Amino acid sequence: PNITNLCPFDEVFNATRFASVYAWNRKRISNCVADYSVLYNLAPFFTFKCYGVSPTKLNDLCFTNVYADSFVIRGDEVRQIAPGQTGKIADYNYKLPDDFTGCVIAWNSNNLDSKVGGNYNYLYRLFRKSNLKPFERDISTEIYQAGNKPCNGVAGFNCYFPLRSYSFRPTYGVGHQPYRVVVLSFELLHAPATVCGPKKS
Amino acid sequence: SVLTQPPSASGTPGQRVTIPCSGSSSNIGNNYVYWYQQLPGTAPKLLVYGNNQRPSGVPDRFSVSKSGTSASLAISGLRSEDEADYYCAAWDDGLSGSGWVFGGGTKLTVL
Amino acid sequence: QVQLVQSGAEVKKPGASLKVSCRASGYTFTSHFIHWVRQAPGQGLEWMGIINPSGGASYAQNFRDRVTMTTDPSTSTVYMELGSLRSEDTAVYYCARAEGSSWLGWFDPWGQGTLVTVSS
Repeated sequence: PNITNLCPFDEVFNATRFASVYAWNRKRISNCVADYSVLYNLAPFFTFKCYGVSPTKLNDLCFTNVYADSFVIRGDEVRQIAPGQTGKIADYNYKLPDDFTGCVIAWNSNNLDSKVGGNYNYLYRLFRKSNLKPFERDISTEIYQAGNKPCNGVAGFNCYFPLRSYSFRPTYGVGHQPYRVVVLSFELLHAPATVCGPKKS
Repeated sequence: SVLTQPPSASGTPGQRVTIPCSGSSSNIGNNYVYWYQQLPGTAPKLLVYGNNQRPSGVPDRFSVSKSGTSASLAISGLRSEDEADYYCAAWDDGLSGSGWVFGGGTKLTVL
Repeated sequence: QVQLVQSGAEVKKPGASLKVSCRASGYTFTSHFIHWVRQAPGQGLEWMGIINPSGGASYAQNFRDRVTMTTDPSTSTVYMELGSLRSEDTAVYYCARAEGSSWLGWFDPWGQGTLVTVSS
């Protein structure tokens, strides 16, 4: 009757490498007890932004399904992860619906992500024909054209590559620091419980 | 120079003297604090790193403590061989930029 | 046998460019970063940049846009050049080694020091 076990939060939060913005990886958590106390240790002076659950009383609540989304974005752009925002990274790479019942965690990570030589391994899309529906992922790298002439796999004027590259460096101001973001989504009171913290009889 | 130090300090031999380095959350709150000593006419050297340990070839006479958002270097058993400036260093991340902010440098005198 | 050797310099003129080299020996050169610092006479200390022994570099905001410094793993020498000097930039310049990881340094070796004077 008791789910016991342990939720793999340490694997999600402390993974060696996180995905890029346009190819954010989704992970599912189930059949374990969630201890939302190690969370406060990571980014302790940084604030959890939760959107429908009080972060203090989150321990005593059972969730039907928990999904974790991880990526790496620039500093000042983190404010775009909130629901209802508009911008380049909130409309061309990753958008949240305006019904989001979850909580987002962000912390400056300019100790292992960025390098003095410059980190070009993180990419982001810049050009799209139209908007993207909430919680969508596109990896296709077909060349996007805005003029009249068709693009037969070419570059230059009036024909651009949709993927641009972040250029992270140590001695940059807050805003150009690589921020690692993990957002947790879970809905309430609509299905049998699968994951939650301590509970007795 | 976000780091704040007293420009001058003095003490009699055998007296415990404390040199403070008071910073903020960005520079002293998150990262380590390192204490270097510069004699006149010589390049700076290393005295204390990591708030606990010291390099080889350095006596255990100097002691370091860190509290809140500030640090202190106490020199128990002061002698005549401590006529040098003392600098505190800590990586600082700010809205404008980021780097190794240093201190003004305290000129320590022995009577 | 760890040291960071430099070369002396003489007076300059405003608007000119000055170049100094830091050479290492006795240890694996392509393993440790390099830090640059400047000390104005009768003043404190302030560092300039961090460098891979073979690669790029990063510079502080204050001393950006006018410093250029490359790598040369042939004689284990790293050169730095400052352009558009001014009479307030008269100082002593030091090069220091660092821990292989950096980002939390312990500047144990330091350079001899180059005196730079800018007067007309």
